[PDB]
Amino acid sequence: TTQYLTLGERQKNVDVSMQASSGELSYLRGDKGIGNANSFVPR
Amino acid sequence: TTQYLTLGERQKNVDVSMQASSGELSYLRGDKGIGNANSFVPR
Amino acid sequence: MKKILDSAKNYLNTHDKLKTACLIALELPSSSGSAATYIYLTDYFRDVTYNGILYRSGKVKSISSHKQNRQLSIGSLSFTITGTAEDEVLKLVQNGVSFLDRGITIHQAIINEEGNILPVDPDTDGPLLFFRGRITGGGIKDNVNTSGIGTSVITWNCSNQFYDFDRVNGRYTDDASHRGLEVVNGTLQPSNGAKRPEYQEDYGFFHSNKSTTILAKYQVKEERYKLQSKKKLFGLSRSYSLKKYYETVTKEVDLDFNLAAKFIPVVYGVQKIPGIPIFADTELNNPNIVYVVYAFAEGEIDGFLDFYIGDSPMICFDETDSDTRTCFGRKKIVGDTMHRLAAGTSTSQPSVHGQEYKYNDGNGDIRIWTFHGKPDQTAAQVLVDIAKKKGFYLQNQNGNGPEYWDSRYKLLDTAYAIVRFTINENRTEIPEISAEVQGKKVKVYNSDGTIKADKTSLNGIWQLMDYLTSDRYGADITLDQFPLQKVISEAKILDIIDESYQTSWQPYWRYVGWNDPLSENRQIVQLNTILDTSESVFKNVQGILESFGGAINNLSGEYRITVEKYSTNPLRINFLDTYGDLDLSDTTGRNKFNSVQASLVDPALSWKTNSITFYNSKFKEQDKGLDKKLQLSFANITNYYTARSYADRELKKSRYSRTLSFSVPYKFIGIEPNDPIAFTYERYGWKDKFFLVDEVENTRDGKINLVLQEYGEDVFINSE
Amino acid sequence: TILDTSESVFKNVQGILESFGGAINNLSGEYRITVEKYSTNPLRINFLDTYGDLDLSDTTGRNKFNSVQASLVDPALSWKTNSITFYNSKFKEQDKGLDKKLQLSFANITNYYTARSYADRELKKSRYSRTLSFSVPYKFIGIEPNDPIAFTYERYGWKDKFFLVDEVENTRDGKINLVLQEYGEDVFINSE
Repeated sequence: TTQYLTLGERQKNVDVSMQASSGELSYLRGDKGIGNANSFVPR
Repeated sequence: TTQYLTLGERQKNVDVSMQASSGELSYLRGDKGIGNANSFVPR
Repeated sequence: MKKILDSAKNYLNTHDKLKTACLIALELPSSSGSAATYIYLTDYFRDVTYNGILYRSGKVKSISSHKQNRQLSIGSLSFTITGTAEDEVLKLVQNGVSFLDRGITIHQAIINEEGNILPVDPDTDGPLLFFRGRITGGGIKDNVNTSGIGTSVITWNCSNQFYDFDRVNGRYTDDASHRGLEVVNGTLQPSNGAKRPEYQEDYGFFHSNKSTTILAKYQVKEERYKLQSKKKLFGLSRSYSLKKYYETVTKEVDLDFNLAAKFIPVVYGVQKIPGIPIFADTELNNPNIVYVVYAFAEGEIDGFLDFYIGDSPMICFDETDSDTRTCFGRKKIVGDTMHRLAAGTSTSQPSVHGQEYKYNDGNGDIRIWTFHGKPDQTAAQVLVDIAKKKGFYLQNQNGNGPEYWDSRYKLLDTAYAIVRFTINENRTEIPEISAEVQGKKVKVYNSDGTIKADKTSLNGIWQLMDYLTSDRYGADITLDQFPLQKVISEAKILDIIDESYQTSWQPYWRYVGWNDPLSENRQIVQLNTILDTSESVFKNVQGILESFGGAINNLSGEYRITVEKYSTNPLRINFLDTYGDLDLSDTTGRNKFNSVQASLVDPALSWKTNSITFYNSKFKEQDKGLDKKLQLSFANITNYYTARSYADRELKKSRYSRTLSFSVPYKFIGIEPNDPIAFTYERYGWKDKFFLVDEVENTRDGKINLVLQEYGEDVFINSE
Repeated sequence: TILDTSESVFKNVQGILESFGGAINNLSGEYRITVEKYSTNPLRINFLDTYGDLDLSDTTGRNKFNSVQASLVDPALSWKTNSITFYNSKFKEQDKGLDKKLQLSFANITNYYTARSYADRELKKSRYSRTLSFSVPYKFIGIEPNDPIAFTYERYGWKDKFFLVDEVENTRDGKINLVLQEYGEDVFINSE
């Protein structure tokens, strides 16, 4: 039915040299998406 | 079948004034034997 | 000590008037860094031409004194510039911040009677280097007093050669950093920041730092159609429902892969380290098969010894452990590595580069590929073949074609391991993986000239030398800044056979760095080091040196790695050579030590610290039973007996100690720290008493301040 | 802000001020609250007006910062703390990769973006720093701390260089001791 595979932990380091983006909010709050803290697609 | 009686905790203090012995390795790794850290018989 | 040319000694002895000049070469900030402009200065009354470089006179009023001791620290030097000069005042005021971290090289030059420079340094037949480092500050004091003479002094603050050790130089798993991509400003763009020119084409660390947390849907070829293995009890009755065979059926899998970017470590012995997952994925059709590639250590690695699957190693420690769970061979006495699985009942030996090990165990099966690091190694063939067939789910989900794991993903200089798990109802998840890896291959320099880098070494001196000569993960110090002979002699000193125990007393020989169960391997010091590159190289070097109590000093441009040791040819100093100032002080009461707490990881049990306390009963009785603990680093030592001998040696050495400080004329130039001094002074009753230089300070005037140290008899590592 | 009244009002005021890097001073019986802001009308001080003695010092090496840890509470996560780290990659590269974190009070801040902007602004501002100190006669009475100063000195390249007061001391003789503070360019909250 439903199965989940996990690995690692989200990295909370943020590089403020780059311009701000909503991907950071999505990543830092554990939203379901693909990407890093500096570039995150939230789906 | 099998019964165990337990008491105390092994003492990890070692007196380096006396010469080294294998009894120290046996005693410091939780081997089964009769003696102290400075003089241990490992069975 | 730094030997100087014989002619230099003859001139220094004969001539009583030395016209010393300090030559300063300073780096100006500027664009076109390859066109690095230097401003040369000297405090001599006339311009000095030295190797085609004209050092202009003036503008240099004073220079502070360089100081060093046996404990590694960032020495500081400050020199002044006349504040009445317009160029210097403008430079300091309006650019004094852009001057930070810019090189300065001060040379000490003796001028002949004909204005030529006396060739003191034998390595170049030139001057004797006095200082080298990078500016770290500024400051100008314009003091104006009415009815008088004003003052304008420019002060430049500098740090000595060791300021280059504040860098953190460690390969970082992120693709952008490893491949040398420029700091992204909007879109990406390649640059020339790669450590090696061949890294740019290495896409191995692709998919490194990303967090794919999605509710993926998979198509599993099972449980939808075709013959099913179910026969009813009745002869004729049959199960008409067709399933348990290959045919698509929807299935939601909530995968959560968080591959972060952690700094890769360096291992110099048999040590247990975790994995840094760089690539994660599962088969296109079966979610139960997951590929995860972990990064271990760096460089060419002797191989893996064993793998820890969720705290349960594949090999049982003893006879007793084998009953609790399935295992294969022992480690206590046979001490076999993982390579028994491929070659059953073989000898002990590390893993093989590009060889697969099928660790069959309860709860499922595990397939492991051991890819030892290598300067030039091909891509993971299995992963490339799978990618060509688009077998990876995340490959098809993202749409990537046969380039998802291309032949260009050749992880260079990284001992990564590919682990293929078979998720089942028993192994319901992917457990964190750790492995026991042998250290990096390390060069050992024989005295004759031949080298050998075919195996890792436990010697502290050679481990430090390797860490200090690698640009990609260490301090970029060229081998030509090291005295080979002295380093080799020190390495021999740290290889003295220790006779306090037998080789049969330590059963876990294979997992303490011993490559043979018979041959003599009772070295006096044995360091199994994990060099976590996350920390500053300064801290790593200090941690290595604290293991054997060595000391690194750089006076006169040569890097000296030395250890407190007896010498049969000490430098003889008589009190009448001193400036006559003398100061003998006693420190035994403060430095008396009679116990030490040793927290060392013992391989016999799953690698974990044992809080072991070493104490000397006699010393405690002399101390009136009072406890006095000296903080001693046991992080890099896994052999119990070497740790014990080190602790006892330090405790013995901490029983007699005096500090003797005096001064010496410029005749004795080149007294490095930790040098053997034979100080003779008949009034006290001293005839060539043996001391060791603890602190040496060089002054521009020539006065060489010293702080000698006195030790008890036969307390050194050399002889008893 | 949550102001736990159990703590001393001094501590609470300091905590509020640390959030936006302000400062409160009481000189001449006025409770002046001020922040490091750019000013287009500074007080003009010349070297000759100043007493003779001058002293310029550099503190950039000590105060270089390239990272900060932000234990900001997030309303999304049931008001639990997130350990969020802001670092400037370029500064770290200029710092030889060394980590230099500055203790920054992220309490009483719940908007993540404001916290990030505050962190980046502080990191940028902490890159250039000098401490210029001198003595001025009693004519210049009332120079509050954190006041804009336009110091001009021909011997240097300074013509109305912008400084900020950091420590004003008033004596009974009238001599006023100053300790200015030099900053980078356009690094202030008020600046563009």
